Amino acid sequence: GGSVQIVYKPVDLSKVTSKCGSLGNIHHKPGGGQVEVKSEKLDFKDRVQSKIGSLDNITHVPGGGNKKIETHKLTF
Amino acid sequence: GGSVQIVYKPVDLSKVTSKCGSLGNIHHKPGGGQVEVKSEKLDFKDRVQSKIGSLDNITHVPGGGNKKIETHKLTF
Amino acid sequence: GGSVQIVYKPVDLSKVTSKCGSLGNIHHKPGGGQVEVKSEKLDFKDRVQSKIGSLDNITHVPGGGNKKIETHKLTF
Amino acid sequence: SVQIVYKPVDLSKVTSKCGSLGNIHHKPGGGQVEVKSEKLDFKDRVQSKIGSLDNITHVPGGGNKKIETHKLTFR
Amino acid sequence: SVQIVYKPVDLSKVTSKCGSLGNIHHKPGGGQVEVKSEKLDFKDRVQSKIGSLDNITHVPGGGNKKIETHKLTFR
Amino acid sequence: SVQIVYKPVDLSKVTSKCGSLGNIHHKPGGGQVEVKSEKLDFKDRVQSKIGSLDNITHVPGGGNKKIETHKLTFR
Repeated sequence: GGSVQIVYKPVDLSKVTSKCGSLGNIHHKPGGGQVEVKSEKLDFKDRVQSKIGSLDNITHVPGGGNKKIETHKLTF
Repeated sequence: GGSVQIVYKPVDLSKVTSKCGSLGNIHHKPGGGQVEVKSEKLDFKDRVQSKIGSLDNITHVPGGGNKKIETHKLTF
Repeated sequence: GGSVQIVYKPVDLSKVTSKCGSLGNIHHKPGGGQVEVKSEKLDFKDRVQSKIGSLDNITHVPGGGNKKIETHKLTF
Repeated sequence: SVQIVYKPVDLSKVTSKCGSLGNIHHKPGGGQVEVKSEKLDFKDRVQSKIGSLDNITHVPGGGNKKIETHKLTFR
Repeated sequence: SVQIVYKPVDLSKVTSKCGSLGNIHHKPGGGQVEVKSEKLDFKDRVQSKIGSLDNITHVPGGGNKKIETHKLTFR
Repeated sequence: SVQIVYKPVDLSKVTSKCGSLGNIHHKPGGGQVEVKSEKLDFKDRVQSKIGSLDNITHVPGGGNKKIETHKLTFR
């Protein structure tokens, strides 16, 4: 007769990904030969940042966040 | 007769991922040869940051967080 | 008779990805030969940033985040 | 009637003289050696050799090979 | 009637004289050597050799090879 | 009637004299050597050799090869 059949059957197989920062790099034998600083006085004051012959790897990742809002609704 | 059949069967196989920071890197034999600082006096005052021949790996990750809001609703 | 059949069956297999920053690089034996700074006096004041013979890798990633909003609705 | 005389003769020599043979070194003189090294940096393999007087012989070859095949077929 | 005389004779010589043979060194003189090195940097393989007097012989070859094939077929 | 006399004679010589043979060195003199090196940088392979007096002999070749084929076919 008036048979009603409903199949609410969605499928979800997605991917949300974020790759932020320093990923998969290769640093092979870095470094300088000779660094020489000769003086008579070093006078650093009031927010001095000094680097002599150093190797730095810095990474700031304030972002890279994911979000996923998904709703479903079957009204009758 | 007027029979009703409802199959509310959503399937969810998703992935929410975040890879933030420093992942998978390769550092092979870093470092400088010779670093020499010769003076008569070193005078550092009031927020002096000094690096001489050092190797730093720094990482800040204030983000990289995931969020997933999913609602379902069947009304008859 | 008046048989009603409905099949609400979408499929999702998408991908949302973000690769931000420094990925997959190759640095092979970087570094200068000789760096020499000979002076009478070094006087740094009031927000001085000095680099002598250093190797820096810096990475800021304030963004790179994903967002995914998806709704479904079967009204009858 | 058939008659066969298969009599080869062989007196060959296969000689190899490889290297330092028969030399004469009458009072050789090594000098004075000094090696002062400081503040060095090596990032890979190193092979060092220091000395005053030296005799080296290296013979990776000098090998003999001899083949010989005889064959007498009848009918 | 058939008569065959297969009688080869061989007195060959295959000689190899490779290297430093029969030399004379009468009072050779090595000098004084000094090596001062500072603040060096090597990022790969190093092969150093310091000396005063030196005799090197290297013979990667000098090998003999001899082949010989006899064959006597009948009918 | 048939008569065959296969009688080759061989007295050959295949000689090789490669290298430094029969030399005379009467009182050779190496000088004084100094090497001062500072603040160097090498980023790849290095091969150094310092000396005062030197004799090198390198013989990568000098090998003999001898082939010989005999054959006596009948009918």
